[PDB]
Amino acid sequence: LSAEDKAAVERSKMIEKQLQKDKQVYRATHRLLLLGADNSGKSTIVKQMRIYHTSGIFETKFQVDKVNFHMFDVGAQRDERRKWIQCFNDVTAIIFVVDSSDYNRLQEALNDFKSIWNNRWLRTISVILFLNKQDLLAEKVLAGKSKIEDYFPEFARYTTPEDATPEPGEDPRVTRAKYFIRDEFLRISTASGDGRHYCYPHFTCSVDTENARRIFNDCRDIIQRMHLRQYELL
Amino acid sequence: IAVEVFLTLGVISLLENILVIGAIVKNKNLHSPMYFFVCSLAVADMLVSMSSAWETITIYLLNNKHLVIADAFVRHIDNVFDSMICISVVASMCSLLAIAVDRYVTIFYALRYHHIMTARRSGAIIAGIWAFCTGCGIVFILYSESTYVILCLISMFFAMLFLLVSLYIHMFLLARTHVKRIAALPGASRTSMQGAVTVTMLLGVFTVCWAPFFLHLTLMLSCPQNLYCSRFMSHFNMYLILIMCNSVMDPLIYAFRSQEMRKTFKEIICC
Amino acid sequence: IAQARKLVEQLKMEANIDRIKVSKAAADLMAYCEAHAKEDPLLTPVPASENPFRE
Amino acid sequence: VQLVESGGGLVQPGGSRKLSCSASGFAFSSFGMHWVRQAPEKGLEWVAYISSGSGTIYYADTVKGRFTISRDDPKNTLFLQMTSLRSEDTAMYYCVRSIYYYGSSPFDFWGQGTTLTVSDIVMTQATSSVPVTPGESVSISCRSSKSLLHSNGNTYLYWFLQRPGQSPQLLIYRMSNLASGVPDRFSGSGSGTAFTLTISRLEAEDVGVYYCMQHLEYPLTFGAGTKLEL
Amino acid sequence: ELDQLRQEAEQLKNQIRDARKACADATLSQITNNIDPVGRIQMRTRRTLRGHLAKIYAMHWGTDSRLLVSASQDGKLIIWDSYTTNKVHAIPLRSSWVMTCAYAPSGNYVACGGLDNICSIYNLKTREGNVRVSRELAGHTGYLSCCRFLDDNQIVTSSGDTTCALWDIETGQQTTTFTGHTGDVMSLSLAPDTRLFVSGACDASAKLWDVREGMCRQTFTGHESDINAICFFPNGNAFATGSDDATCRLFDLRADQELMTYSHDNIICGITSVSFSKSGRLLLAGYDDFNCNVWDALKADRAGVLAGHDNRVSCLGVTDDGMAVATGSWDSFLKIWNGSS
Repeated sequence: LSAEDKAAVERSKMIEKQLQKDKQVYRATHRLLLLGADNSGKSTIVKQMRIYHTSGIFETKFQVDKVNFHMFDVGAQRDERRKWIQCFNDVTAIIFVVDSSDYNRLQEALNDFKSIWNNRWLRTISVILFLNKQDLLAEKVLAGKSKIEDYFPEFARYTTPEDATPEPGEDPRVTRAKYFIRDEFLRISTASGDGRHYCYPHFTCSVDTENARRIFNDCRDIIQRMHLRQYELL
Repeated sequence: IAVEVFLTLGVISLLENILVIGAIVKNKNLHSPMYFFVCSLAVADMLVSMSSAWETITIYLLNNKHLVIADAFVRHIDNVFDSMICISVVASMCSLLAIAVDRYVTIFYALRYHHIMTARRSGAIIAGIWAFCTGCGIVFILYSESTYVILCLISMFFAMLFLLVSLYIHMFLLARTHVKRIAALPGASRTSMQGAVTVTMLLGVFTVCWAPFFLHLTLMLSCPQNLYCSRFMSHFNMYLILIMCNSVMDPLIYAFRSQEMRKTFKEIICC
Repeated sequence: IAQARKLVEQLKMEANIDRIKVSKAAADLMAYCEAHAKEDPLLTPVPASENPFRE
Repeated sequence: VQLVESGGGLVQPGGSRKLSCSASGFAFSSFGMHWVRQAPEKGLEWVAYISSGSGTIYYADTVKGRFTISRDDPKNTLFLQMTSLRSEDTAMYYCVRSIYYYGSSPFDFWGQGTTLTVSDIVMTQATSSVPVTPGESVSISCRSSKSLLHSNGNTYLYWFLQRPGQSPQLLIYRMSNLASGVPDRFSGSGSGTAFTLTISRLEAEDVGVYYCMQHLEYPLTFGAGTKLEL
Repeated sequence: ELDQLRQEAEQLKNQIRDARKACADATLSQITNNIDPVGRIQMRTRRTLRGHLAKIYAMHWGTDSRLLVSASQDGKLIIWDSYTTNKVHAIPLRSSWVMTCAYAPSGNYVACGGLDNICSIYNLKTREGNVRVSRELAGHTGYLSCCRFLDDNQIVTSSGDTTCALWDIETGQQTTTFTGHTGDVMSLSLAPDTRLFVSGACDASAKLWDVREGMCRQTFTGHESDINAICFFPNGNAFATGSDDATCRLFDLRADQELMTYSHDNIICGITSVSFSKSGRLLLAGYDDFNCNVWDALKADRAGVLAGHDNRVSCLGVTDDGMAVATGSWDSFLKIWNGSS
């Protein structure tokens, strides 16, 4: 009631006006979290997207068709992902990147993906896989020297699924391995997954320019399925 | 038909709607435009309930011990208590259309939703539709008994039913495509039946509850001298009870369907 | 490796410290409370006139 | 933190002028702005006030009609539009910033002010002049009409010292709180209707005229002034 | 040899544990059973602080017991006037994923830090009017989890790296660094004499540090999972822990044992924020089941449930005066609670 009621009103409600101006920006940008191993493209992919749109988080922002995305690459952190993954719930999706060239460094990649998928704080967060370094796999398994069945004996009696999509001018004797490493992750995902979040595999190799479009479509699908489960139709 | 049904299921509607507003204004996670539209539907549902009740209510009241009232204002009472039906039916149908359109915008404009619908625009649209309903009722009273104020209502219901069914069929089709995509996922340890049942229990309930009244109106406009038409006319009271049954049924399928809405219901009931 | 010896000295500082009997420490820790239980607003609410949040 | 004025000069009566304040060195858009004038030998007198965001604007009851205030945040400049100058508007107009939040110091910075020549609470300062020498202590009195002590706990009495050839400079805001760059010699006190300012040890930079302001309402009146001499 | 070295280590650990259990005749329960249990304390929200866009992870009262500062995922610090729910300052951060905040005892500075391994010092009493960053502390390697000013020129930080450091804002160096943990150090609390502090480090083990000397003076191991919160008793000779195993425990810097285990079969999710009352008689603990269960320090029970939030509570602090208590949760609302009589 005093003349110092400017603090009571004409300062706090200006601050509130600024805050509600910022709220529109906040609830209009989709946050994405990027995870992966050291011997993958998780550094190459983020910088390639950045090109054409002891520190900690390496912020990265881009937009596709007037929709803003904030991708957070996490940098210099310890080996454990335990207690700082809690902060990343309520993001739109988690972008997990796997190297496909290596096979020695693949079993623990599946183990890490299983750990992420079954995390208690990410049961509603859909994951987007980028089975990167696939050009190396193509040029490598052609000159056959390391056998996949050595590390994965189940690869022996494996058959390429009928719903395959081989690229034009591609040896069919790489596609069985491609979809094998893909559906290993897929079967890890489907088990203990009650439809609240799904897995969206993709095949990028090194420099696929259409990664932003893939993330855009996948985020649209995630939001649509979340609503269609809320709008009980799915 | 008798009146104890009007009292019983009417009070059921009162209880359900007081419950839904109480739970919607008590929880903070439920301040989205969709829930504001749901609350507007519940308010219009109160108005439908009272409008439908206090016609036979007044009829019996003037025909029982509670007859102590001047007959001079009986005309004004009739005016108010047949204008508010015209207000509230349009209000409820516009609200149902509002939830349908909001769901459609969320589904097919998923990544652009928050640049399109906000709380401010939700409130603005609610105020606009209520003002439009008030204007429609004023036209209904001031320009009553004409062949136009009764033609521009049937042609309105028959459009807001077609648009409703179109919106929900489109949603169901998209849901089927998504489910079929999910099914092809390797190691799938998934029913279009669930979506079909939801679409049915929405659209069929709406049409079965509303269409008899407006088809009664169509037969009144068209064939006031035919035996079958007159027999159809003779059922006004149990058409009104079906309208009130729709009024009761709406919160069971719209508000009660959500999960956190039911959690807020459980929290409220333990108080 | 040889770094594990460094833990030994830290453990022996951990050991050679003086320790007070738990009953005496408990008595002191509880005695700190009732010596301030008459000035603790949460423990004993004050009259609303003194309360500066609703008055 | 620097405010410099312009737009002053001789005025033929019946004309109009456009005084301006040009801020620099602080977040002008977060500061409220006042105007205070001063007759060539009288005390100060409040002129107008405009808040941050231009939401609130007051004026002095004397000239509430002719004058009009206005600010413009992007250029960090403050304007005062005034028309049909009366005979008594010959004064030394000052520009004062003031930010209001919990713990802030309103009226903390005073501009150099501009000049011009044209051809209900009150405070009374009991003393007009006090002889003094450096070294001892001085208590300057100032009484009011209403009780400045508000319910919330504040008091809204201010204490500005203006040196013989300088602008006013805040010493103690809200009757007890000392400013930033002021030595801790100064101290304020009083009853709640009659107040006093205390100085422990005088120096060569404490002479001038002392003024007491109330800020309880909007017309921030002034006392006549106490002038100290050596 | 390595095996023999591990041997002596093991026997030193045995000499720790047997010496610890030697002086353990009684428990707080035995000495407090005769003491009058406190009644069912009943707080109530007396005002709500809307304004944060997203989740809240930290809050900290000022020394005036009236101002407030809180941190949020949107990347803003807001300074409230808790008496009138006014907003004093709104400080936008460089990094959105802040995880802690602190308010300087003099009231001139605030600090905040998060997943970025930087501690930022902000100046509130700037002569120019606004709020500006005054220092950046970039010596850490893991994510930053708590900050506590010692004075206007000394701050202490605890990072996801198994390390706690002592800084000086004037220079920005790392005057003293504290090592010995093996997991992510989560919480931190200064003793009410500015000479020691404690830290729980995601390995069920807490430690007592010496801000002057530098070495870990004392170490406690009584939990079984990540330790999420820690706070000194007002005495300065005790501290309470809150861990993911849904159990709180009270230690003592001169007893080397846990005293009370704050367990309840109904409670199943882990603690996330712990704070005491001025008298040290009311131990308040935030939780993850959306309530702020209030426990009695001495009698080891539940004398109050401060359940008024919609999402998980994350921060919990009391005033230095002791007249109120604030709770922040993942619902973006910050509620000051107080009693009534």
